[PDB]
Amino acid sequence: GKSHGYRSRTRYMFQRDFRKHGAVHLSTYLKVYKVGDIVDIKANGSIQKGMPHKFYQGKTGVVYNVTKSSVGVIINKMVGNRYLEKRLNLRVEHIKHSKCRQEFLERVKANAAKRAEAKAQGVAVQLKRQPAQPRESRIVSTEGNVPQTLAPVPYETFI
Amino acid sequence: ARRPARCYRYQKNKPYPKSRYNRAVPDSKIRIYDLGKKKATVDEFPLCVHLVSNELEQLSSEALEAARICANKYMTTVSGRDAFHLRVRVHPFHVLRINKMLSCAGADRLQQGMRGAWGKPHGLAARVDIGQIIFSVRTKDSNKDVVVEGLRRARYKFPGQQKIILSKKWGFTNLDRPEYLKKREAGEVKDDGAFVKFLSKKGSLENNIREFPEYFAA
Amino acid sequence: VNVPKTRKTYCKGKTCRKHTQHKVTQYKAGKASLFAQGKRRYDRKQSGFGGQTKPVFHKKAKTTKKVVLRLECVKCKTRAQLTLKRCKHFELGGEKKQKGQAL
Amino acid sequence: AKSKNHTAHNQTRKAHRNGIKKPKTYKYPSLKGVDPKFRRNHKHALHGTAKALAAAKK
RNA sequence: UCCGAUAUAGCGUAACGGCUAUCACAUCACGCUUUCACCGUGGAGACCGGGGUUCGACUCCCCGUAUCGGAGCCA
RNA sequence: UUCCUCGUGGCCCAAUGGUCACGGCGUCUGGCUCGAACCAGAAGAUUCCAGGUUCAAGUCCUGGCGGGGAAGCCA
RNA sequence: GCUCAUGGAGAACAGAAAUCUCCAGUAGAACAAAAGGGUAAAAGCCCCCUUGAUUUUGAUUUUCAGUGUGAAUACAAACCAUGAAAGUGUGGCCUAUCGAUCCUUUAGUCCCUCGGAAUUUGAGGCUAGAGGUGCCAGAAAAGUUACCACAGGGAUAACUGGCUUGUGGCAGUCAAGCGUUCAUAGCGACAUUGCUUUUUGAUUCUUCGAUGUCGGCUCUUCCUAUCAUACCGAAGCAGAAUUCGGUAAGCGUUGGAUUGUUCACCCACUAAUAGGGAACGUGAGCUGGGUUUAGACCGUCGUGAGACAGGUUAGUUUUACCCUAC
RNA sequence: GUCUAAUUAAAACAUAGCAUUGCGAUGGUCAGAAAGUGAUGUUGACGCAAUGUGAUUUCUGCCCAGUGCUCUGAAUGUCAAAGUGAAGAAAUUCAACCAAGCGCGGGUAAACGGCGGGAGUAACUAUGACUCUCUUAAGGUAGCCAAAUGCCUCGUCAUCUAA
RNA sequence: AGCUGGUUCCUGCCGAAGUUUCCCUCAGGAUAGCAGAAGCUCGUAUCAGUUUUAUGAGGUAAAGCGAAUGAUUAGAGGUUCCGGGGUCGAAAUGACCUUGACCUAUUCUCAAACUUUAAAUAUGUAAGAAGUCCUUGUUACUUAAUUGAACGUGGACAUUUGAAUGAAGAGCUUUUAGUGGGCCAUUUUUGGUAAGCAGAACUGGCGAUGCGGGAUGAACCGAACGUAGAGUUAAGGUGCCGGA
RNA sequence: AAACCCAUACGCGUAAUGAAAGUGAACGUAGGUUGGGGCCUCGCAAGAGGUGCACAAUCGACCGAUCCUGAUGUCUUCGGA
RNA sequence: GGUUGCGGCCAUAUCUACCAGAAAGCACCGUUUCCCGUCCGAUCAACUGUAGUUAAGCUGGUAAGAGCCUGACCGAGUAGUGUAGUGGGUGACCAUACGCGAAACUCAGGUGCUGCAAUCU
Ligand SMILES: [Mg+2]
Ligand SMILES: [Mg+2]
Ligand SMILES: [Mg+2]
Ligand SMILES: [Mg+2]
Ligand SMILES: [Mg+2]
Ligand SMILES: [Mg+2]
Ligand SMILES: [Mg+2]
Ligand SMILES: [Mg+2]
Ligand SMILES: [Mg+2]
Ligand SMILES: [Mg+2]
Ligand SMILES: [Mg+2]
Ligand SMILES: [Mg+2]
Ligand SMILES: [Mg+2]
Ligand SMILES: [Mg+2]
Ligand SMILES: [Mg+2]
Ligand SMILES: [Mg+2]
Ligand SMILES: [Mg+2]
Ligand SMILES: [Mg+2]
Ligand SMILES: [Mg+2]
Ligand SMILES: [Mg+2]
Ligand SMILES: [Mg+2]
Ligand SMILES: [Mg+2]
Ligand SMILES: [Mg+2]
Ligand SMILES: [Mg+2]
Ligand SMILES: [Mg+2]
Ligand SMILES: [Mg+2]
Ligand SMILES: [Mg+2]
Ligand SMILES: [Mg+2]
Ligand SMILES: [Mg+2]
Ligand SMILES: [Mg+2]
Ligand SMILES: [Mg+2]
Ligand SMILES: [Mg+2]
Ligand SMILES: [Mg+2]
Ligand SMILES: [Mg+2]
Ligand SMILES: [Mg+2]
Ligand SMILES: [Mg+2]
Ligand SMILES: [Mg+2]
Ligand SMILES: [Mg+2]
Ligand SMILES: [Mg+2]
Ligand SMILES: [Mg+2]
Ligand SMILES: [Mg+2]
Ligand SMILES: [Mg+2]
Ligand SMILES: [Mg+2]
Ligand SMILES: [Mg+2]
Ligand SMILES: [Mg+2]
Ligand SMILES: [Mg+2]
Ligand SMILES: [Mg+2]
Ligand SMILES: [Mg+2]
Ligand SMILES: [Mg+2]
Ligand SMILES: [Zn+2]
Repeated sequence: GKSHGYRSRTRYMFQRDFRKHGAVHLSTYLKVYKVGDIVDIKANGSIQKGMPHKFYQGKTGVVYNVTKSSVGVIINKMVGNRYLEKRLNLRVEHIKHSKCRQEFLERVKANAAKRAEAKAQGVAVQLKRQPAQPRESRIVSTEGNVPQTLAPVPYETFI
Repeated sequence: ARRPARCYRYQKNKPYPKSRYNRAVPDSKIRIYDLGKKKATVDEFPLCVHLVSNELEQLSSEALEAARICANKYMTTVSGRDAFHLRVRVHPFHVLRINKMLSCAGADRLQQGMRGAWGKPHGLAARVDIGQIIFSVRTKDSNKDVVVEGLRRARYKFPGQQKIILSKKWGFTNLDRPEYLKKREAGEVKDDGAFVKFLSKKGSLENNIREFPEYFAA
Repeated sequence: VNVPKTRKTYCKGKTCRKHTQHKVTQYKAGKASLFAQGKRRYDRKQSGFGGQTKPVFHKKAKTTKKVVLRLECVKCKTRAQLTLKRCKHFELGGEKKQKGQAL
Repeated sequence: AKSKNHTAHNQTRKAHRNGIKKPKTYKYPSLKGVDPKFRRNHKHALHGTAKALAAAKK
């Protein structure tokens, strides 16, 4: 017979870790989640209450509700030819802030600082990021760095 | 009643070993893996000759037994019962299956065809890679031409391509000849029953002096 | 299984609306009434020729029945109903389980 | 007479013909599933705020 | 589901609300016969399970289990 | 090959998951009279093999072996 | 509150295992069951108190059509338990353990209706459950047909043919040994490489608006993996006879008893009585003994009608004048 | 003697003989929508009706547990409608009573049909008159057989043939 | 009749499915998907079968077993008040030796249902005006508390407004057809000796598609088609058949 | 049988919701926020501001049903703000 | 800088064996009337801070220590892998092109950092 249950194919995913079994540190419960916060989902196997379905492991969503012990997360799920929005009520042990948003907001305030700094003299900040450009010309010296000539080596067994 | 080896030559399936899900297999027709003066020390037999595979294939346990017997019987009679130490370096752990059909006239009436065709164990095989060592025999340099012939005779018992390589190491060691020699001239080396222990510059010093005192008595 | 004959649980009787002692019994269906509309209809439909006019079930597969408890509040005599999981054996008179005692 | 049981062949082509559009995001999304203890206060707070702005620019 | 019956020593069986209960068989002995069987005398052994009525339950009332017979059967 | 069933003292056969196991025949000892029959008494078991389930496995669950049985049809 | 499996060291009866003490012990144990996850001042073991396995309905996740059921999640408004308290608790540590309409039945509100108007019974309604559909989105359901029928199917069997070649058959490599001695005159184990498609299977591509199935008779051709004949080589070839091998398919390879037989087995002759293919060559070429319609008998099975690669007997073999080939 | 006219002429059917079963006429078997209606019956147990087997000869063994058929009826058995009694304001409900049938108890196989399994044992060996044990309603008797009935099977021996 | 067969003019534009769930459902239907038509609101975006930067998730390949579980070859050194044997022996918590198990450090080989570790490819999110910051207003929620939460007023920051590339117009709705037998190739992979076998995963194709090439061929290579002309080429080729 | 003319009804619709008894749609410029074509004002233009139909999202309000709360009062059990 | 209370990250913090420990603090330690709990004032509870001791716990250090952590042009750009070819090869498989890129091993180094409050020669 076939078998498609809630925790089917979760053997290694809801495994806990190597040398990180037991209880969870208190920072998970002392973290603070407001509505609109972006959170990644990673299920802890030692907290069986408030778990996500295996589909939402490694999924990033937005908080829409906050309760005593849980947090309401919105996720986008591909169902055929479209996306549907999914509302999970997840305990916070299965929840951590995404660092991408923090790294974006640091750049936001840095760009604001640059703009305010360089508006005092009008020097065309050009705040946009840019890709890694091609490398410019340069000169390579042989002072103490004379070229060392190499050659292909023959075939040996090495056993 | 034994199905030929061309039917199980190539690695077509995953490893299927004896376990608590298989639970019913025959025993290997090879049981001995060390022949000759297996109790000899490392200084007695410096030279090592390998019979290595050049093809990705399976080897039958009975083929291994036949090759072992042929090699040992040649090398004993020529050089002596204690002029070599021969080691079979691959072990048959992969179980082969047979779906047994009726060979009688009137069989389609009962056979049910490919329905319920998952087979039953009937043999074992060893899965070998390219560059993988099948046999390894160590001797003195005086007996090279005898073990080379003993392995050249064993080759006929296997399918595929097998090469005979003279190893640059000291016997069954992972060290080259001059390296082992310049480690045995000092006291880094300590013989055991058949293999050897090496001194490390790591660990407690009391133990490394309790052993290997010839290295410190400089 | 074994259930006690008494149980303190919620009563909705418009005077308690709170937890109260309830007497527990086992529910039994009740005798099927003639003059119920279905039986009247079925007897009318079975009158005459044509034979059996409705289906009659045979393909029984479940060995058990769900067990239902009637919970009578001792104060207002409001009785409630609550159903249990499936059980081949069921008991009200409880001789409790004891750990240390020997076989 | 057996037949073919299952395949996902051609399903991505089919989906991407008119497909993988994100649903969409609006301002002021639904408060559905949100805590009623929060909704009940938000009602009164919005009432008071409207009253205050009315009386302010009255 | 309805009616009726039954459950009793190791087996089976009988009984009045004034008995932890008679019986033939099974076994413990004592007896009697040349012996074997046959046979006689004392014993030790049991009221289907749970509640209720009662100066007193095998026995009456209720519930449940198992068995038998006959009747019935709209999820 | 599939399915069903059984495996028990020297032989035949039985068993509530609840004493290192009921009976009968055979054997042995003694008696009666030389032998049978008969009267008394004893001994004899790793419950087919390998695993597990339970406080407890002969029994409860899986595989193998052996004995038996049923099926093996349309062409 | 305590820490388990296990090991080690000790204590009368007491030993391998009774009870007691100590040390080590990251879980090697237990947590109802299947397996996998998870859990150590606990989710385990012992003890205390309890019924939150409660009420009201709503939302969410999984299966998914984003329907239902089932299961689960987090909240809300009550009422409770527990604990010093924080807090936990809406059944089982998590992942399975279950069920529409209609009908019946119970509980609740004691509410609505019985329509000329009332009272009391009865009945029907509202809301929540139970009685079950395991073919588990849920018909009320025994066989046979060899007297058979119809619509269809090459989506699907019984032939050939095709792919494959396990099985069958044939042939190689190697050489432990046999052969008085001697591996290879002749053989050749343990192993291994292949060919063939005259075996049987596997498969189901073609054919079900039909490609006439077994065998034999008759006739032709082809292959060679050569039985004989021609020429040779080798021998454990003195001769004779025999064995192995090569070039060779040019020429030949029989008559009979029994069997429907293919196959087989015997008699005899023979230089020899080799193997095969050609839609398992060949039915508008025959025959029709057998298989395989309908009649009938037996045995076994079946209540029966009837079934049986079980046996027996009886059972219509059509057309060429066309094209091509000859 | 008879039959599948147009694929089966037979061992199939029939037959005489044998046996069983029902019925004494307000009856048995059968017919008919019904009937002051019919066939058997212009009949009467040496008859009619219904079955089976199939001349003669010689025989027709055991089983009534099962399914059937039949026979018995005092019954703490069950058992419909009608009828009876109580309760009720009535619908109605509840009780007792309740024919046949079933069940209870007997018979019947020339009714349907059925009619064992394992061990040991005779001082050459083999076999097993004999014993033990389990078990059935009874355990396949007299006879017969590789038969039109035997898979194994081209069974084994002999005869028939050169085979 | 869920089954066979047939179903009558032209051109133009668009253009499928053989898959999901349910059904006494498996030669059929409903449902969703794929397609068409009608369009509606707008006007370069509330986009993208793509990359980059940042950030997560994973337990396959590989690898490992002198790291846990399990399998596994070989010896070496050790311990028995305590496995089985012999010898000195009365025995001894007594000795000499043999064989087993157990311990220590080593050694050879392995795992779809083992693993410390662990890719490549695929995958989630984000990269700003619905944004950031400052000030102070509402509440019956929350707080020890004008403390917070949410929603706000007012004010400041504009085209380098917050990476690249492209957008062929973006978004939205209604209705309805056919389809629900599939098949092949590369690669991953299951059963099977294997199969032009059976079954899955990703893409691309045939079906529905002609053209040049592969002599010949549904799928391979190349390339996709209005009618014509000229030129250049793909794949494949240049002895003759045959252009070179 | 055409064409022309016409009354009263009837049908759909203008009110829904509840099994039913039955009750029955404005706090407000017929609400607020966000966006919105078009129009208006200033501006050479760029753009800024005002108004903002339709449509979309969202928070509210009103009617019915359900579950509560249960005033003045009264056939003291009716009524139901 | 040491110590205590409460912690954060959770072995660079653990483990084995030794050594040392001013001051203060923690600790062992002393007693059983009361609250309280045990077979046992051993644990738990209460009282004293008095009679004593750094012996242990605790802190730190030592070890060519085991383990753990970090790094490396160590292995190895290896294995493996995305994409491509009318590439090779009877095949099994293998090379090449444009890309990504390990683990073991080897070597080297390290062996708790830190927050709030209080207290200390
Ligand atoms: Mg993980
Ligand atoms: Mg076939
Ligand atoms: Mg009637
Ligand atoms: Mg299909
Ligand atoms: Mg005796
Ligand atoms: Mg606890
Ligand atoms: Mg659901
Ligand atoms: Mg709660
Ligand atoms: Mg739970
Ligand atoms: Mg139900
Ligand atoms: Mg009802
Ligand atoms: Mg279904
Ligand atoms: Mg029929
Ligand atoms: Mg037929
Ligand atoms: Mg038939
Ligand atoms: Mg076909
Ligand atoms: Mg072959
Ligand atoms: Mg072969
Ligand atoms: Mg075919
Ligand atoms: Mg056909
Ligand atoms: Mg035709
Ligand atoms: Mg023809
Ligand atoms: Mg030849
Ligand atoms: Mg053929
Ligand atoms: Mg012909
Ligand atoms: Mg016939
Ligand atoms: Mg019969
Ligand atoms: Mg047949
Ligand atoms: Mg005829
Ligand atoms: Mg005729
Ligand atoms: Mg006859
Ligand atoms: Mg008459
Ligand atoms: Mg009556
Ligand atoms: Mg009667
Ligand atoms: Mg159905
Ligand atoms: Mg069709
Ligand atoms: Mg996996
Ligand atoms: Mg691997
Ligand atoms: Mg590794
Ligand atoms: Mg390991
Ligand atoms: Mg990413
Ligand atoms: Mg459609
Ligand atoms: Mg459809
Ligand atoms: Mg088609
Ligand atoms: Mg094409
Ligand atoms: Mg290509
Ligand atoms: Mg041209
Ligand atoms: Mg030319
Ligand atoms: Mg609005
Ligand atoms: Zn109450």
